[PDB]
Amino acid sequence: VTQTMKGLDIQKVAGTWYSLAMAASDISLLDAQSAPLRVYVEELKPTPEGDLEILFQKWENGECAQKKIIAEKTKIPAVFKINKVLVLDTDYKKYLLFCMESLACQCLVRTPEVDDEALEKFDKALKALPMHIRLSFNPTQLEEQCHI
Ligand SMILES: CCCCCCCCCCCCCC(=O)O
Repeated sequence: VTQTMKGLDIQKVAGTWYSLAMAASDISLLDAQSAPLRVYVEELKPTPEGDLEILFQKWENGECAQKKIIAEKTKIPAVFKINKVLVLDTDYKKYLLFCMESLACQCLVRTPEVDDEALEKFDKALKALPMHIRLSFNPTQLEEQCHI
């Protein structure tokens, strides 16, 4: 992944996000509801120290579970450690593209709407990468727990 966000201001990614689209290098990372990188971002909470707390949902044991993880800052503002989280691109107010790296990337949006522009930038960021599965969700699914 050789696309990072230059001048990323991590405080400005705070708040609500929707996992509009997901993509992975291997089908088994996203194919099942219980697939390991099938994670639905809920909210980003950057810390004063510039770490990133992530609230998300994950289908485990036949149900939609509320989850919390801290991604720690690095010397690079656009790269965090959990496994690396890279921020590819964001305009803060509509969309944010990220990857975790075996590789999974998402298109996050601020609202439960299909943002064609953001999905274009997403597919273009992926053009390069060796993705073998891509999912996207409709507005109804975006307002349900675990996008059911
Ligand atoms: C721009 C920041 C968005 C990054 C969101 C990272 C998503 C968190 C990945 C969670 C790892 C899965 C853990 C698990 O449930 O086993």
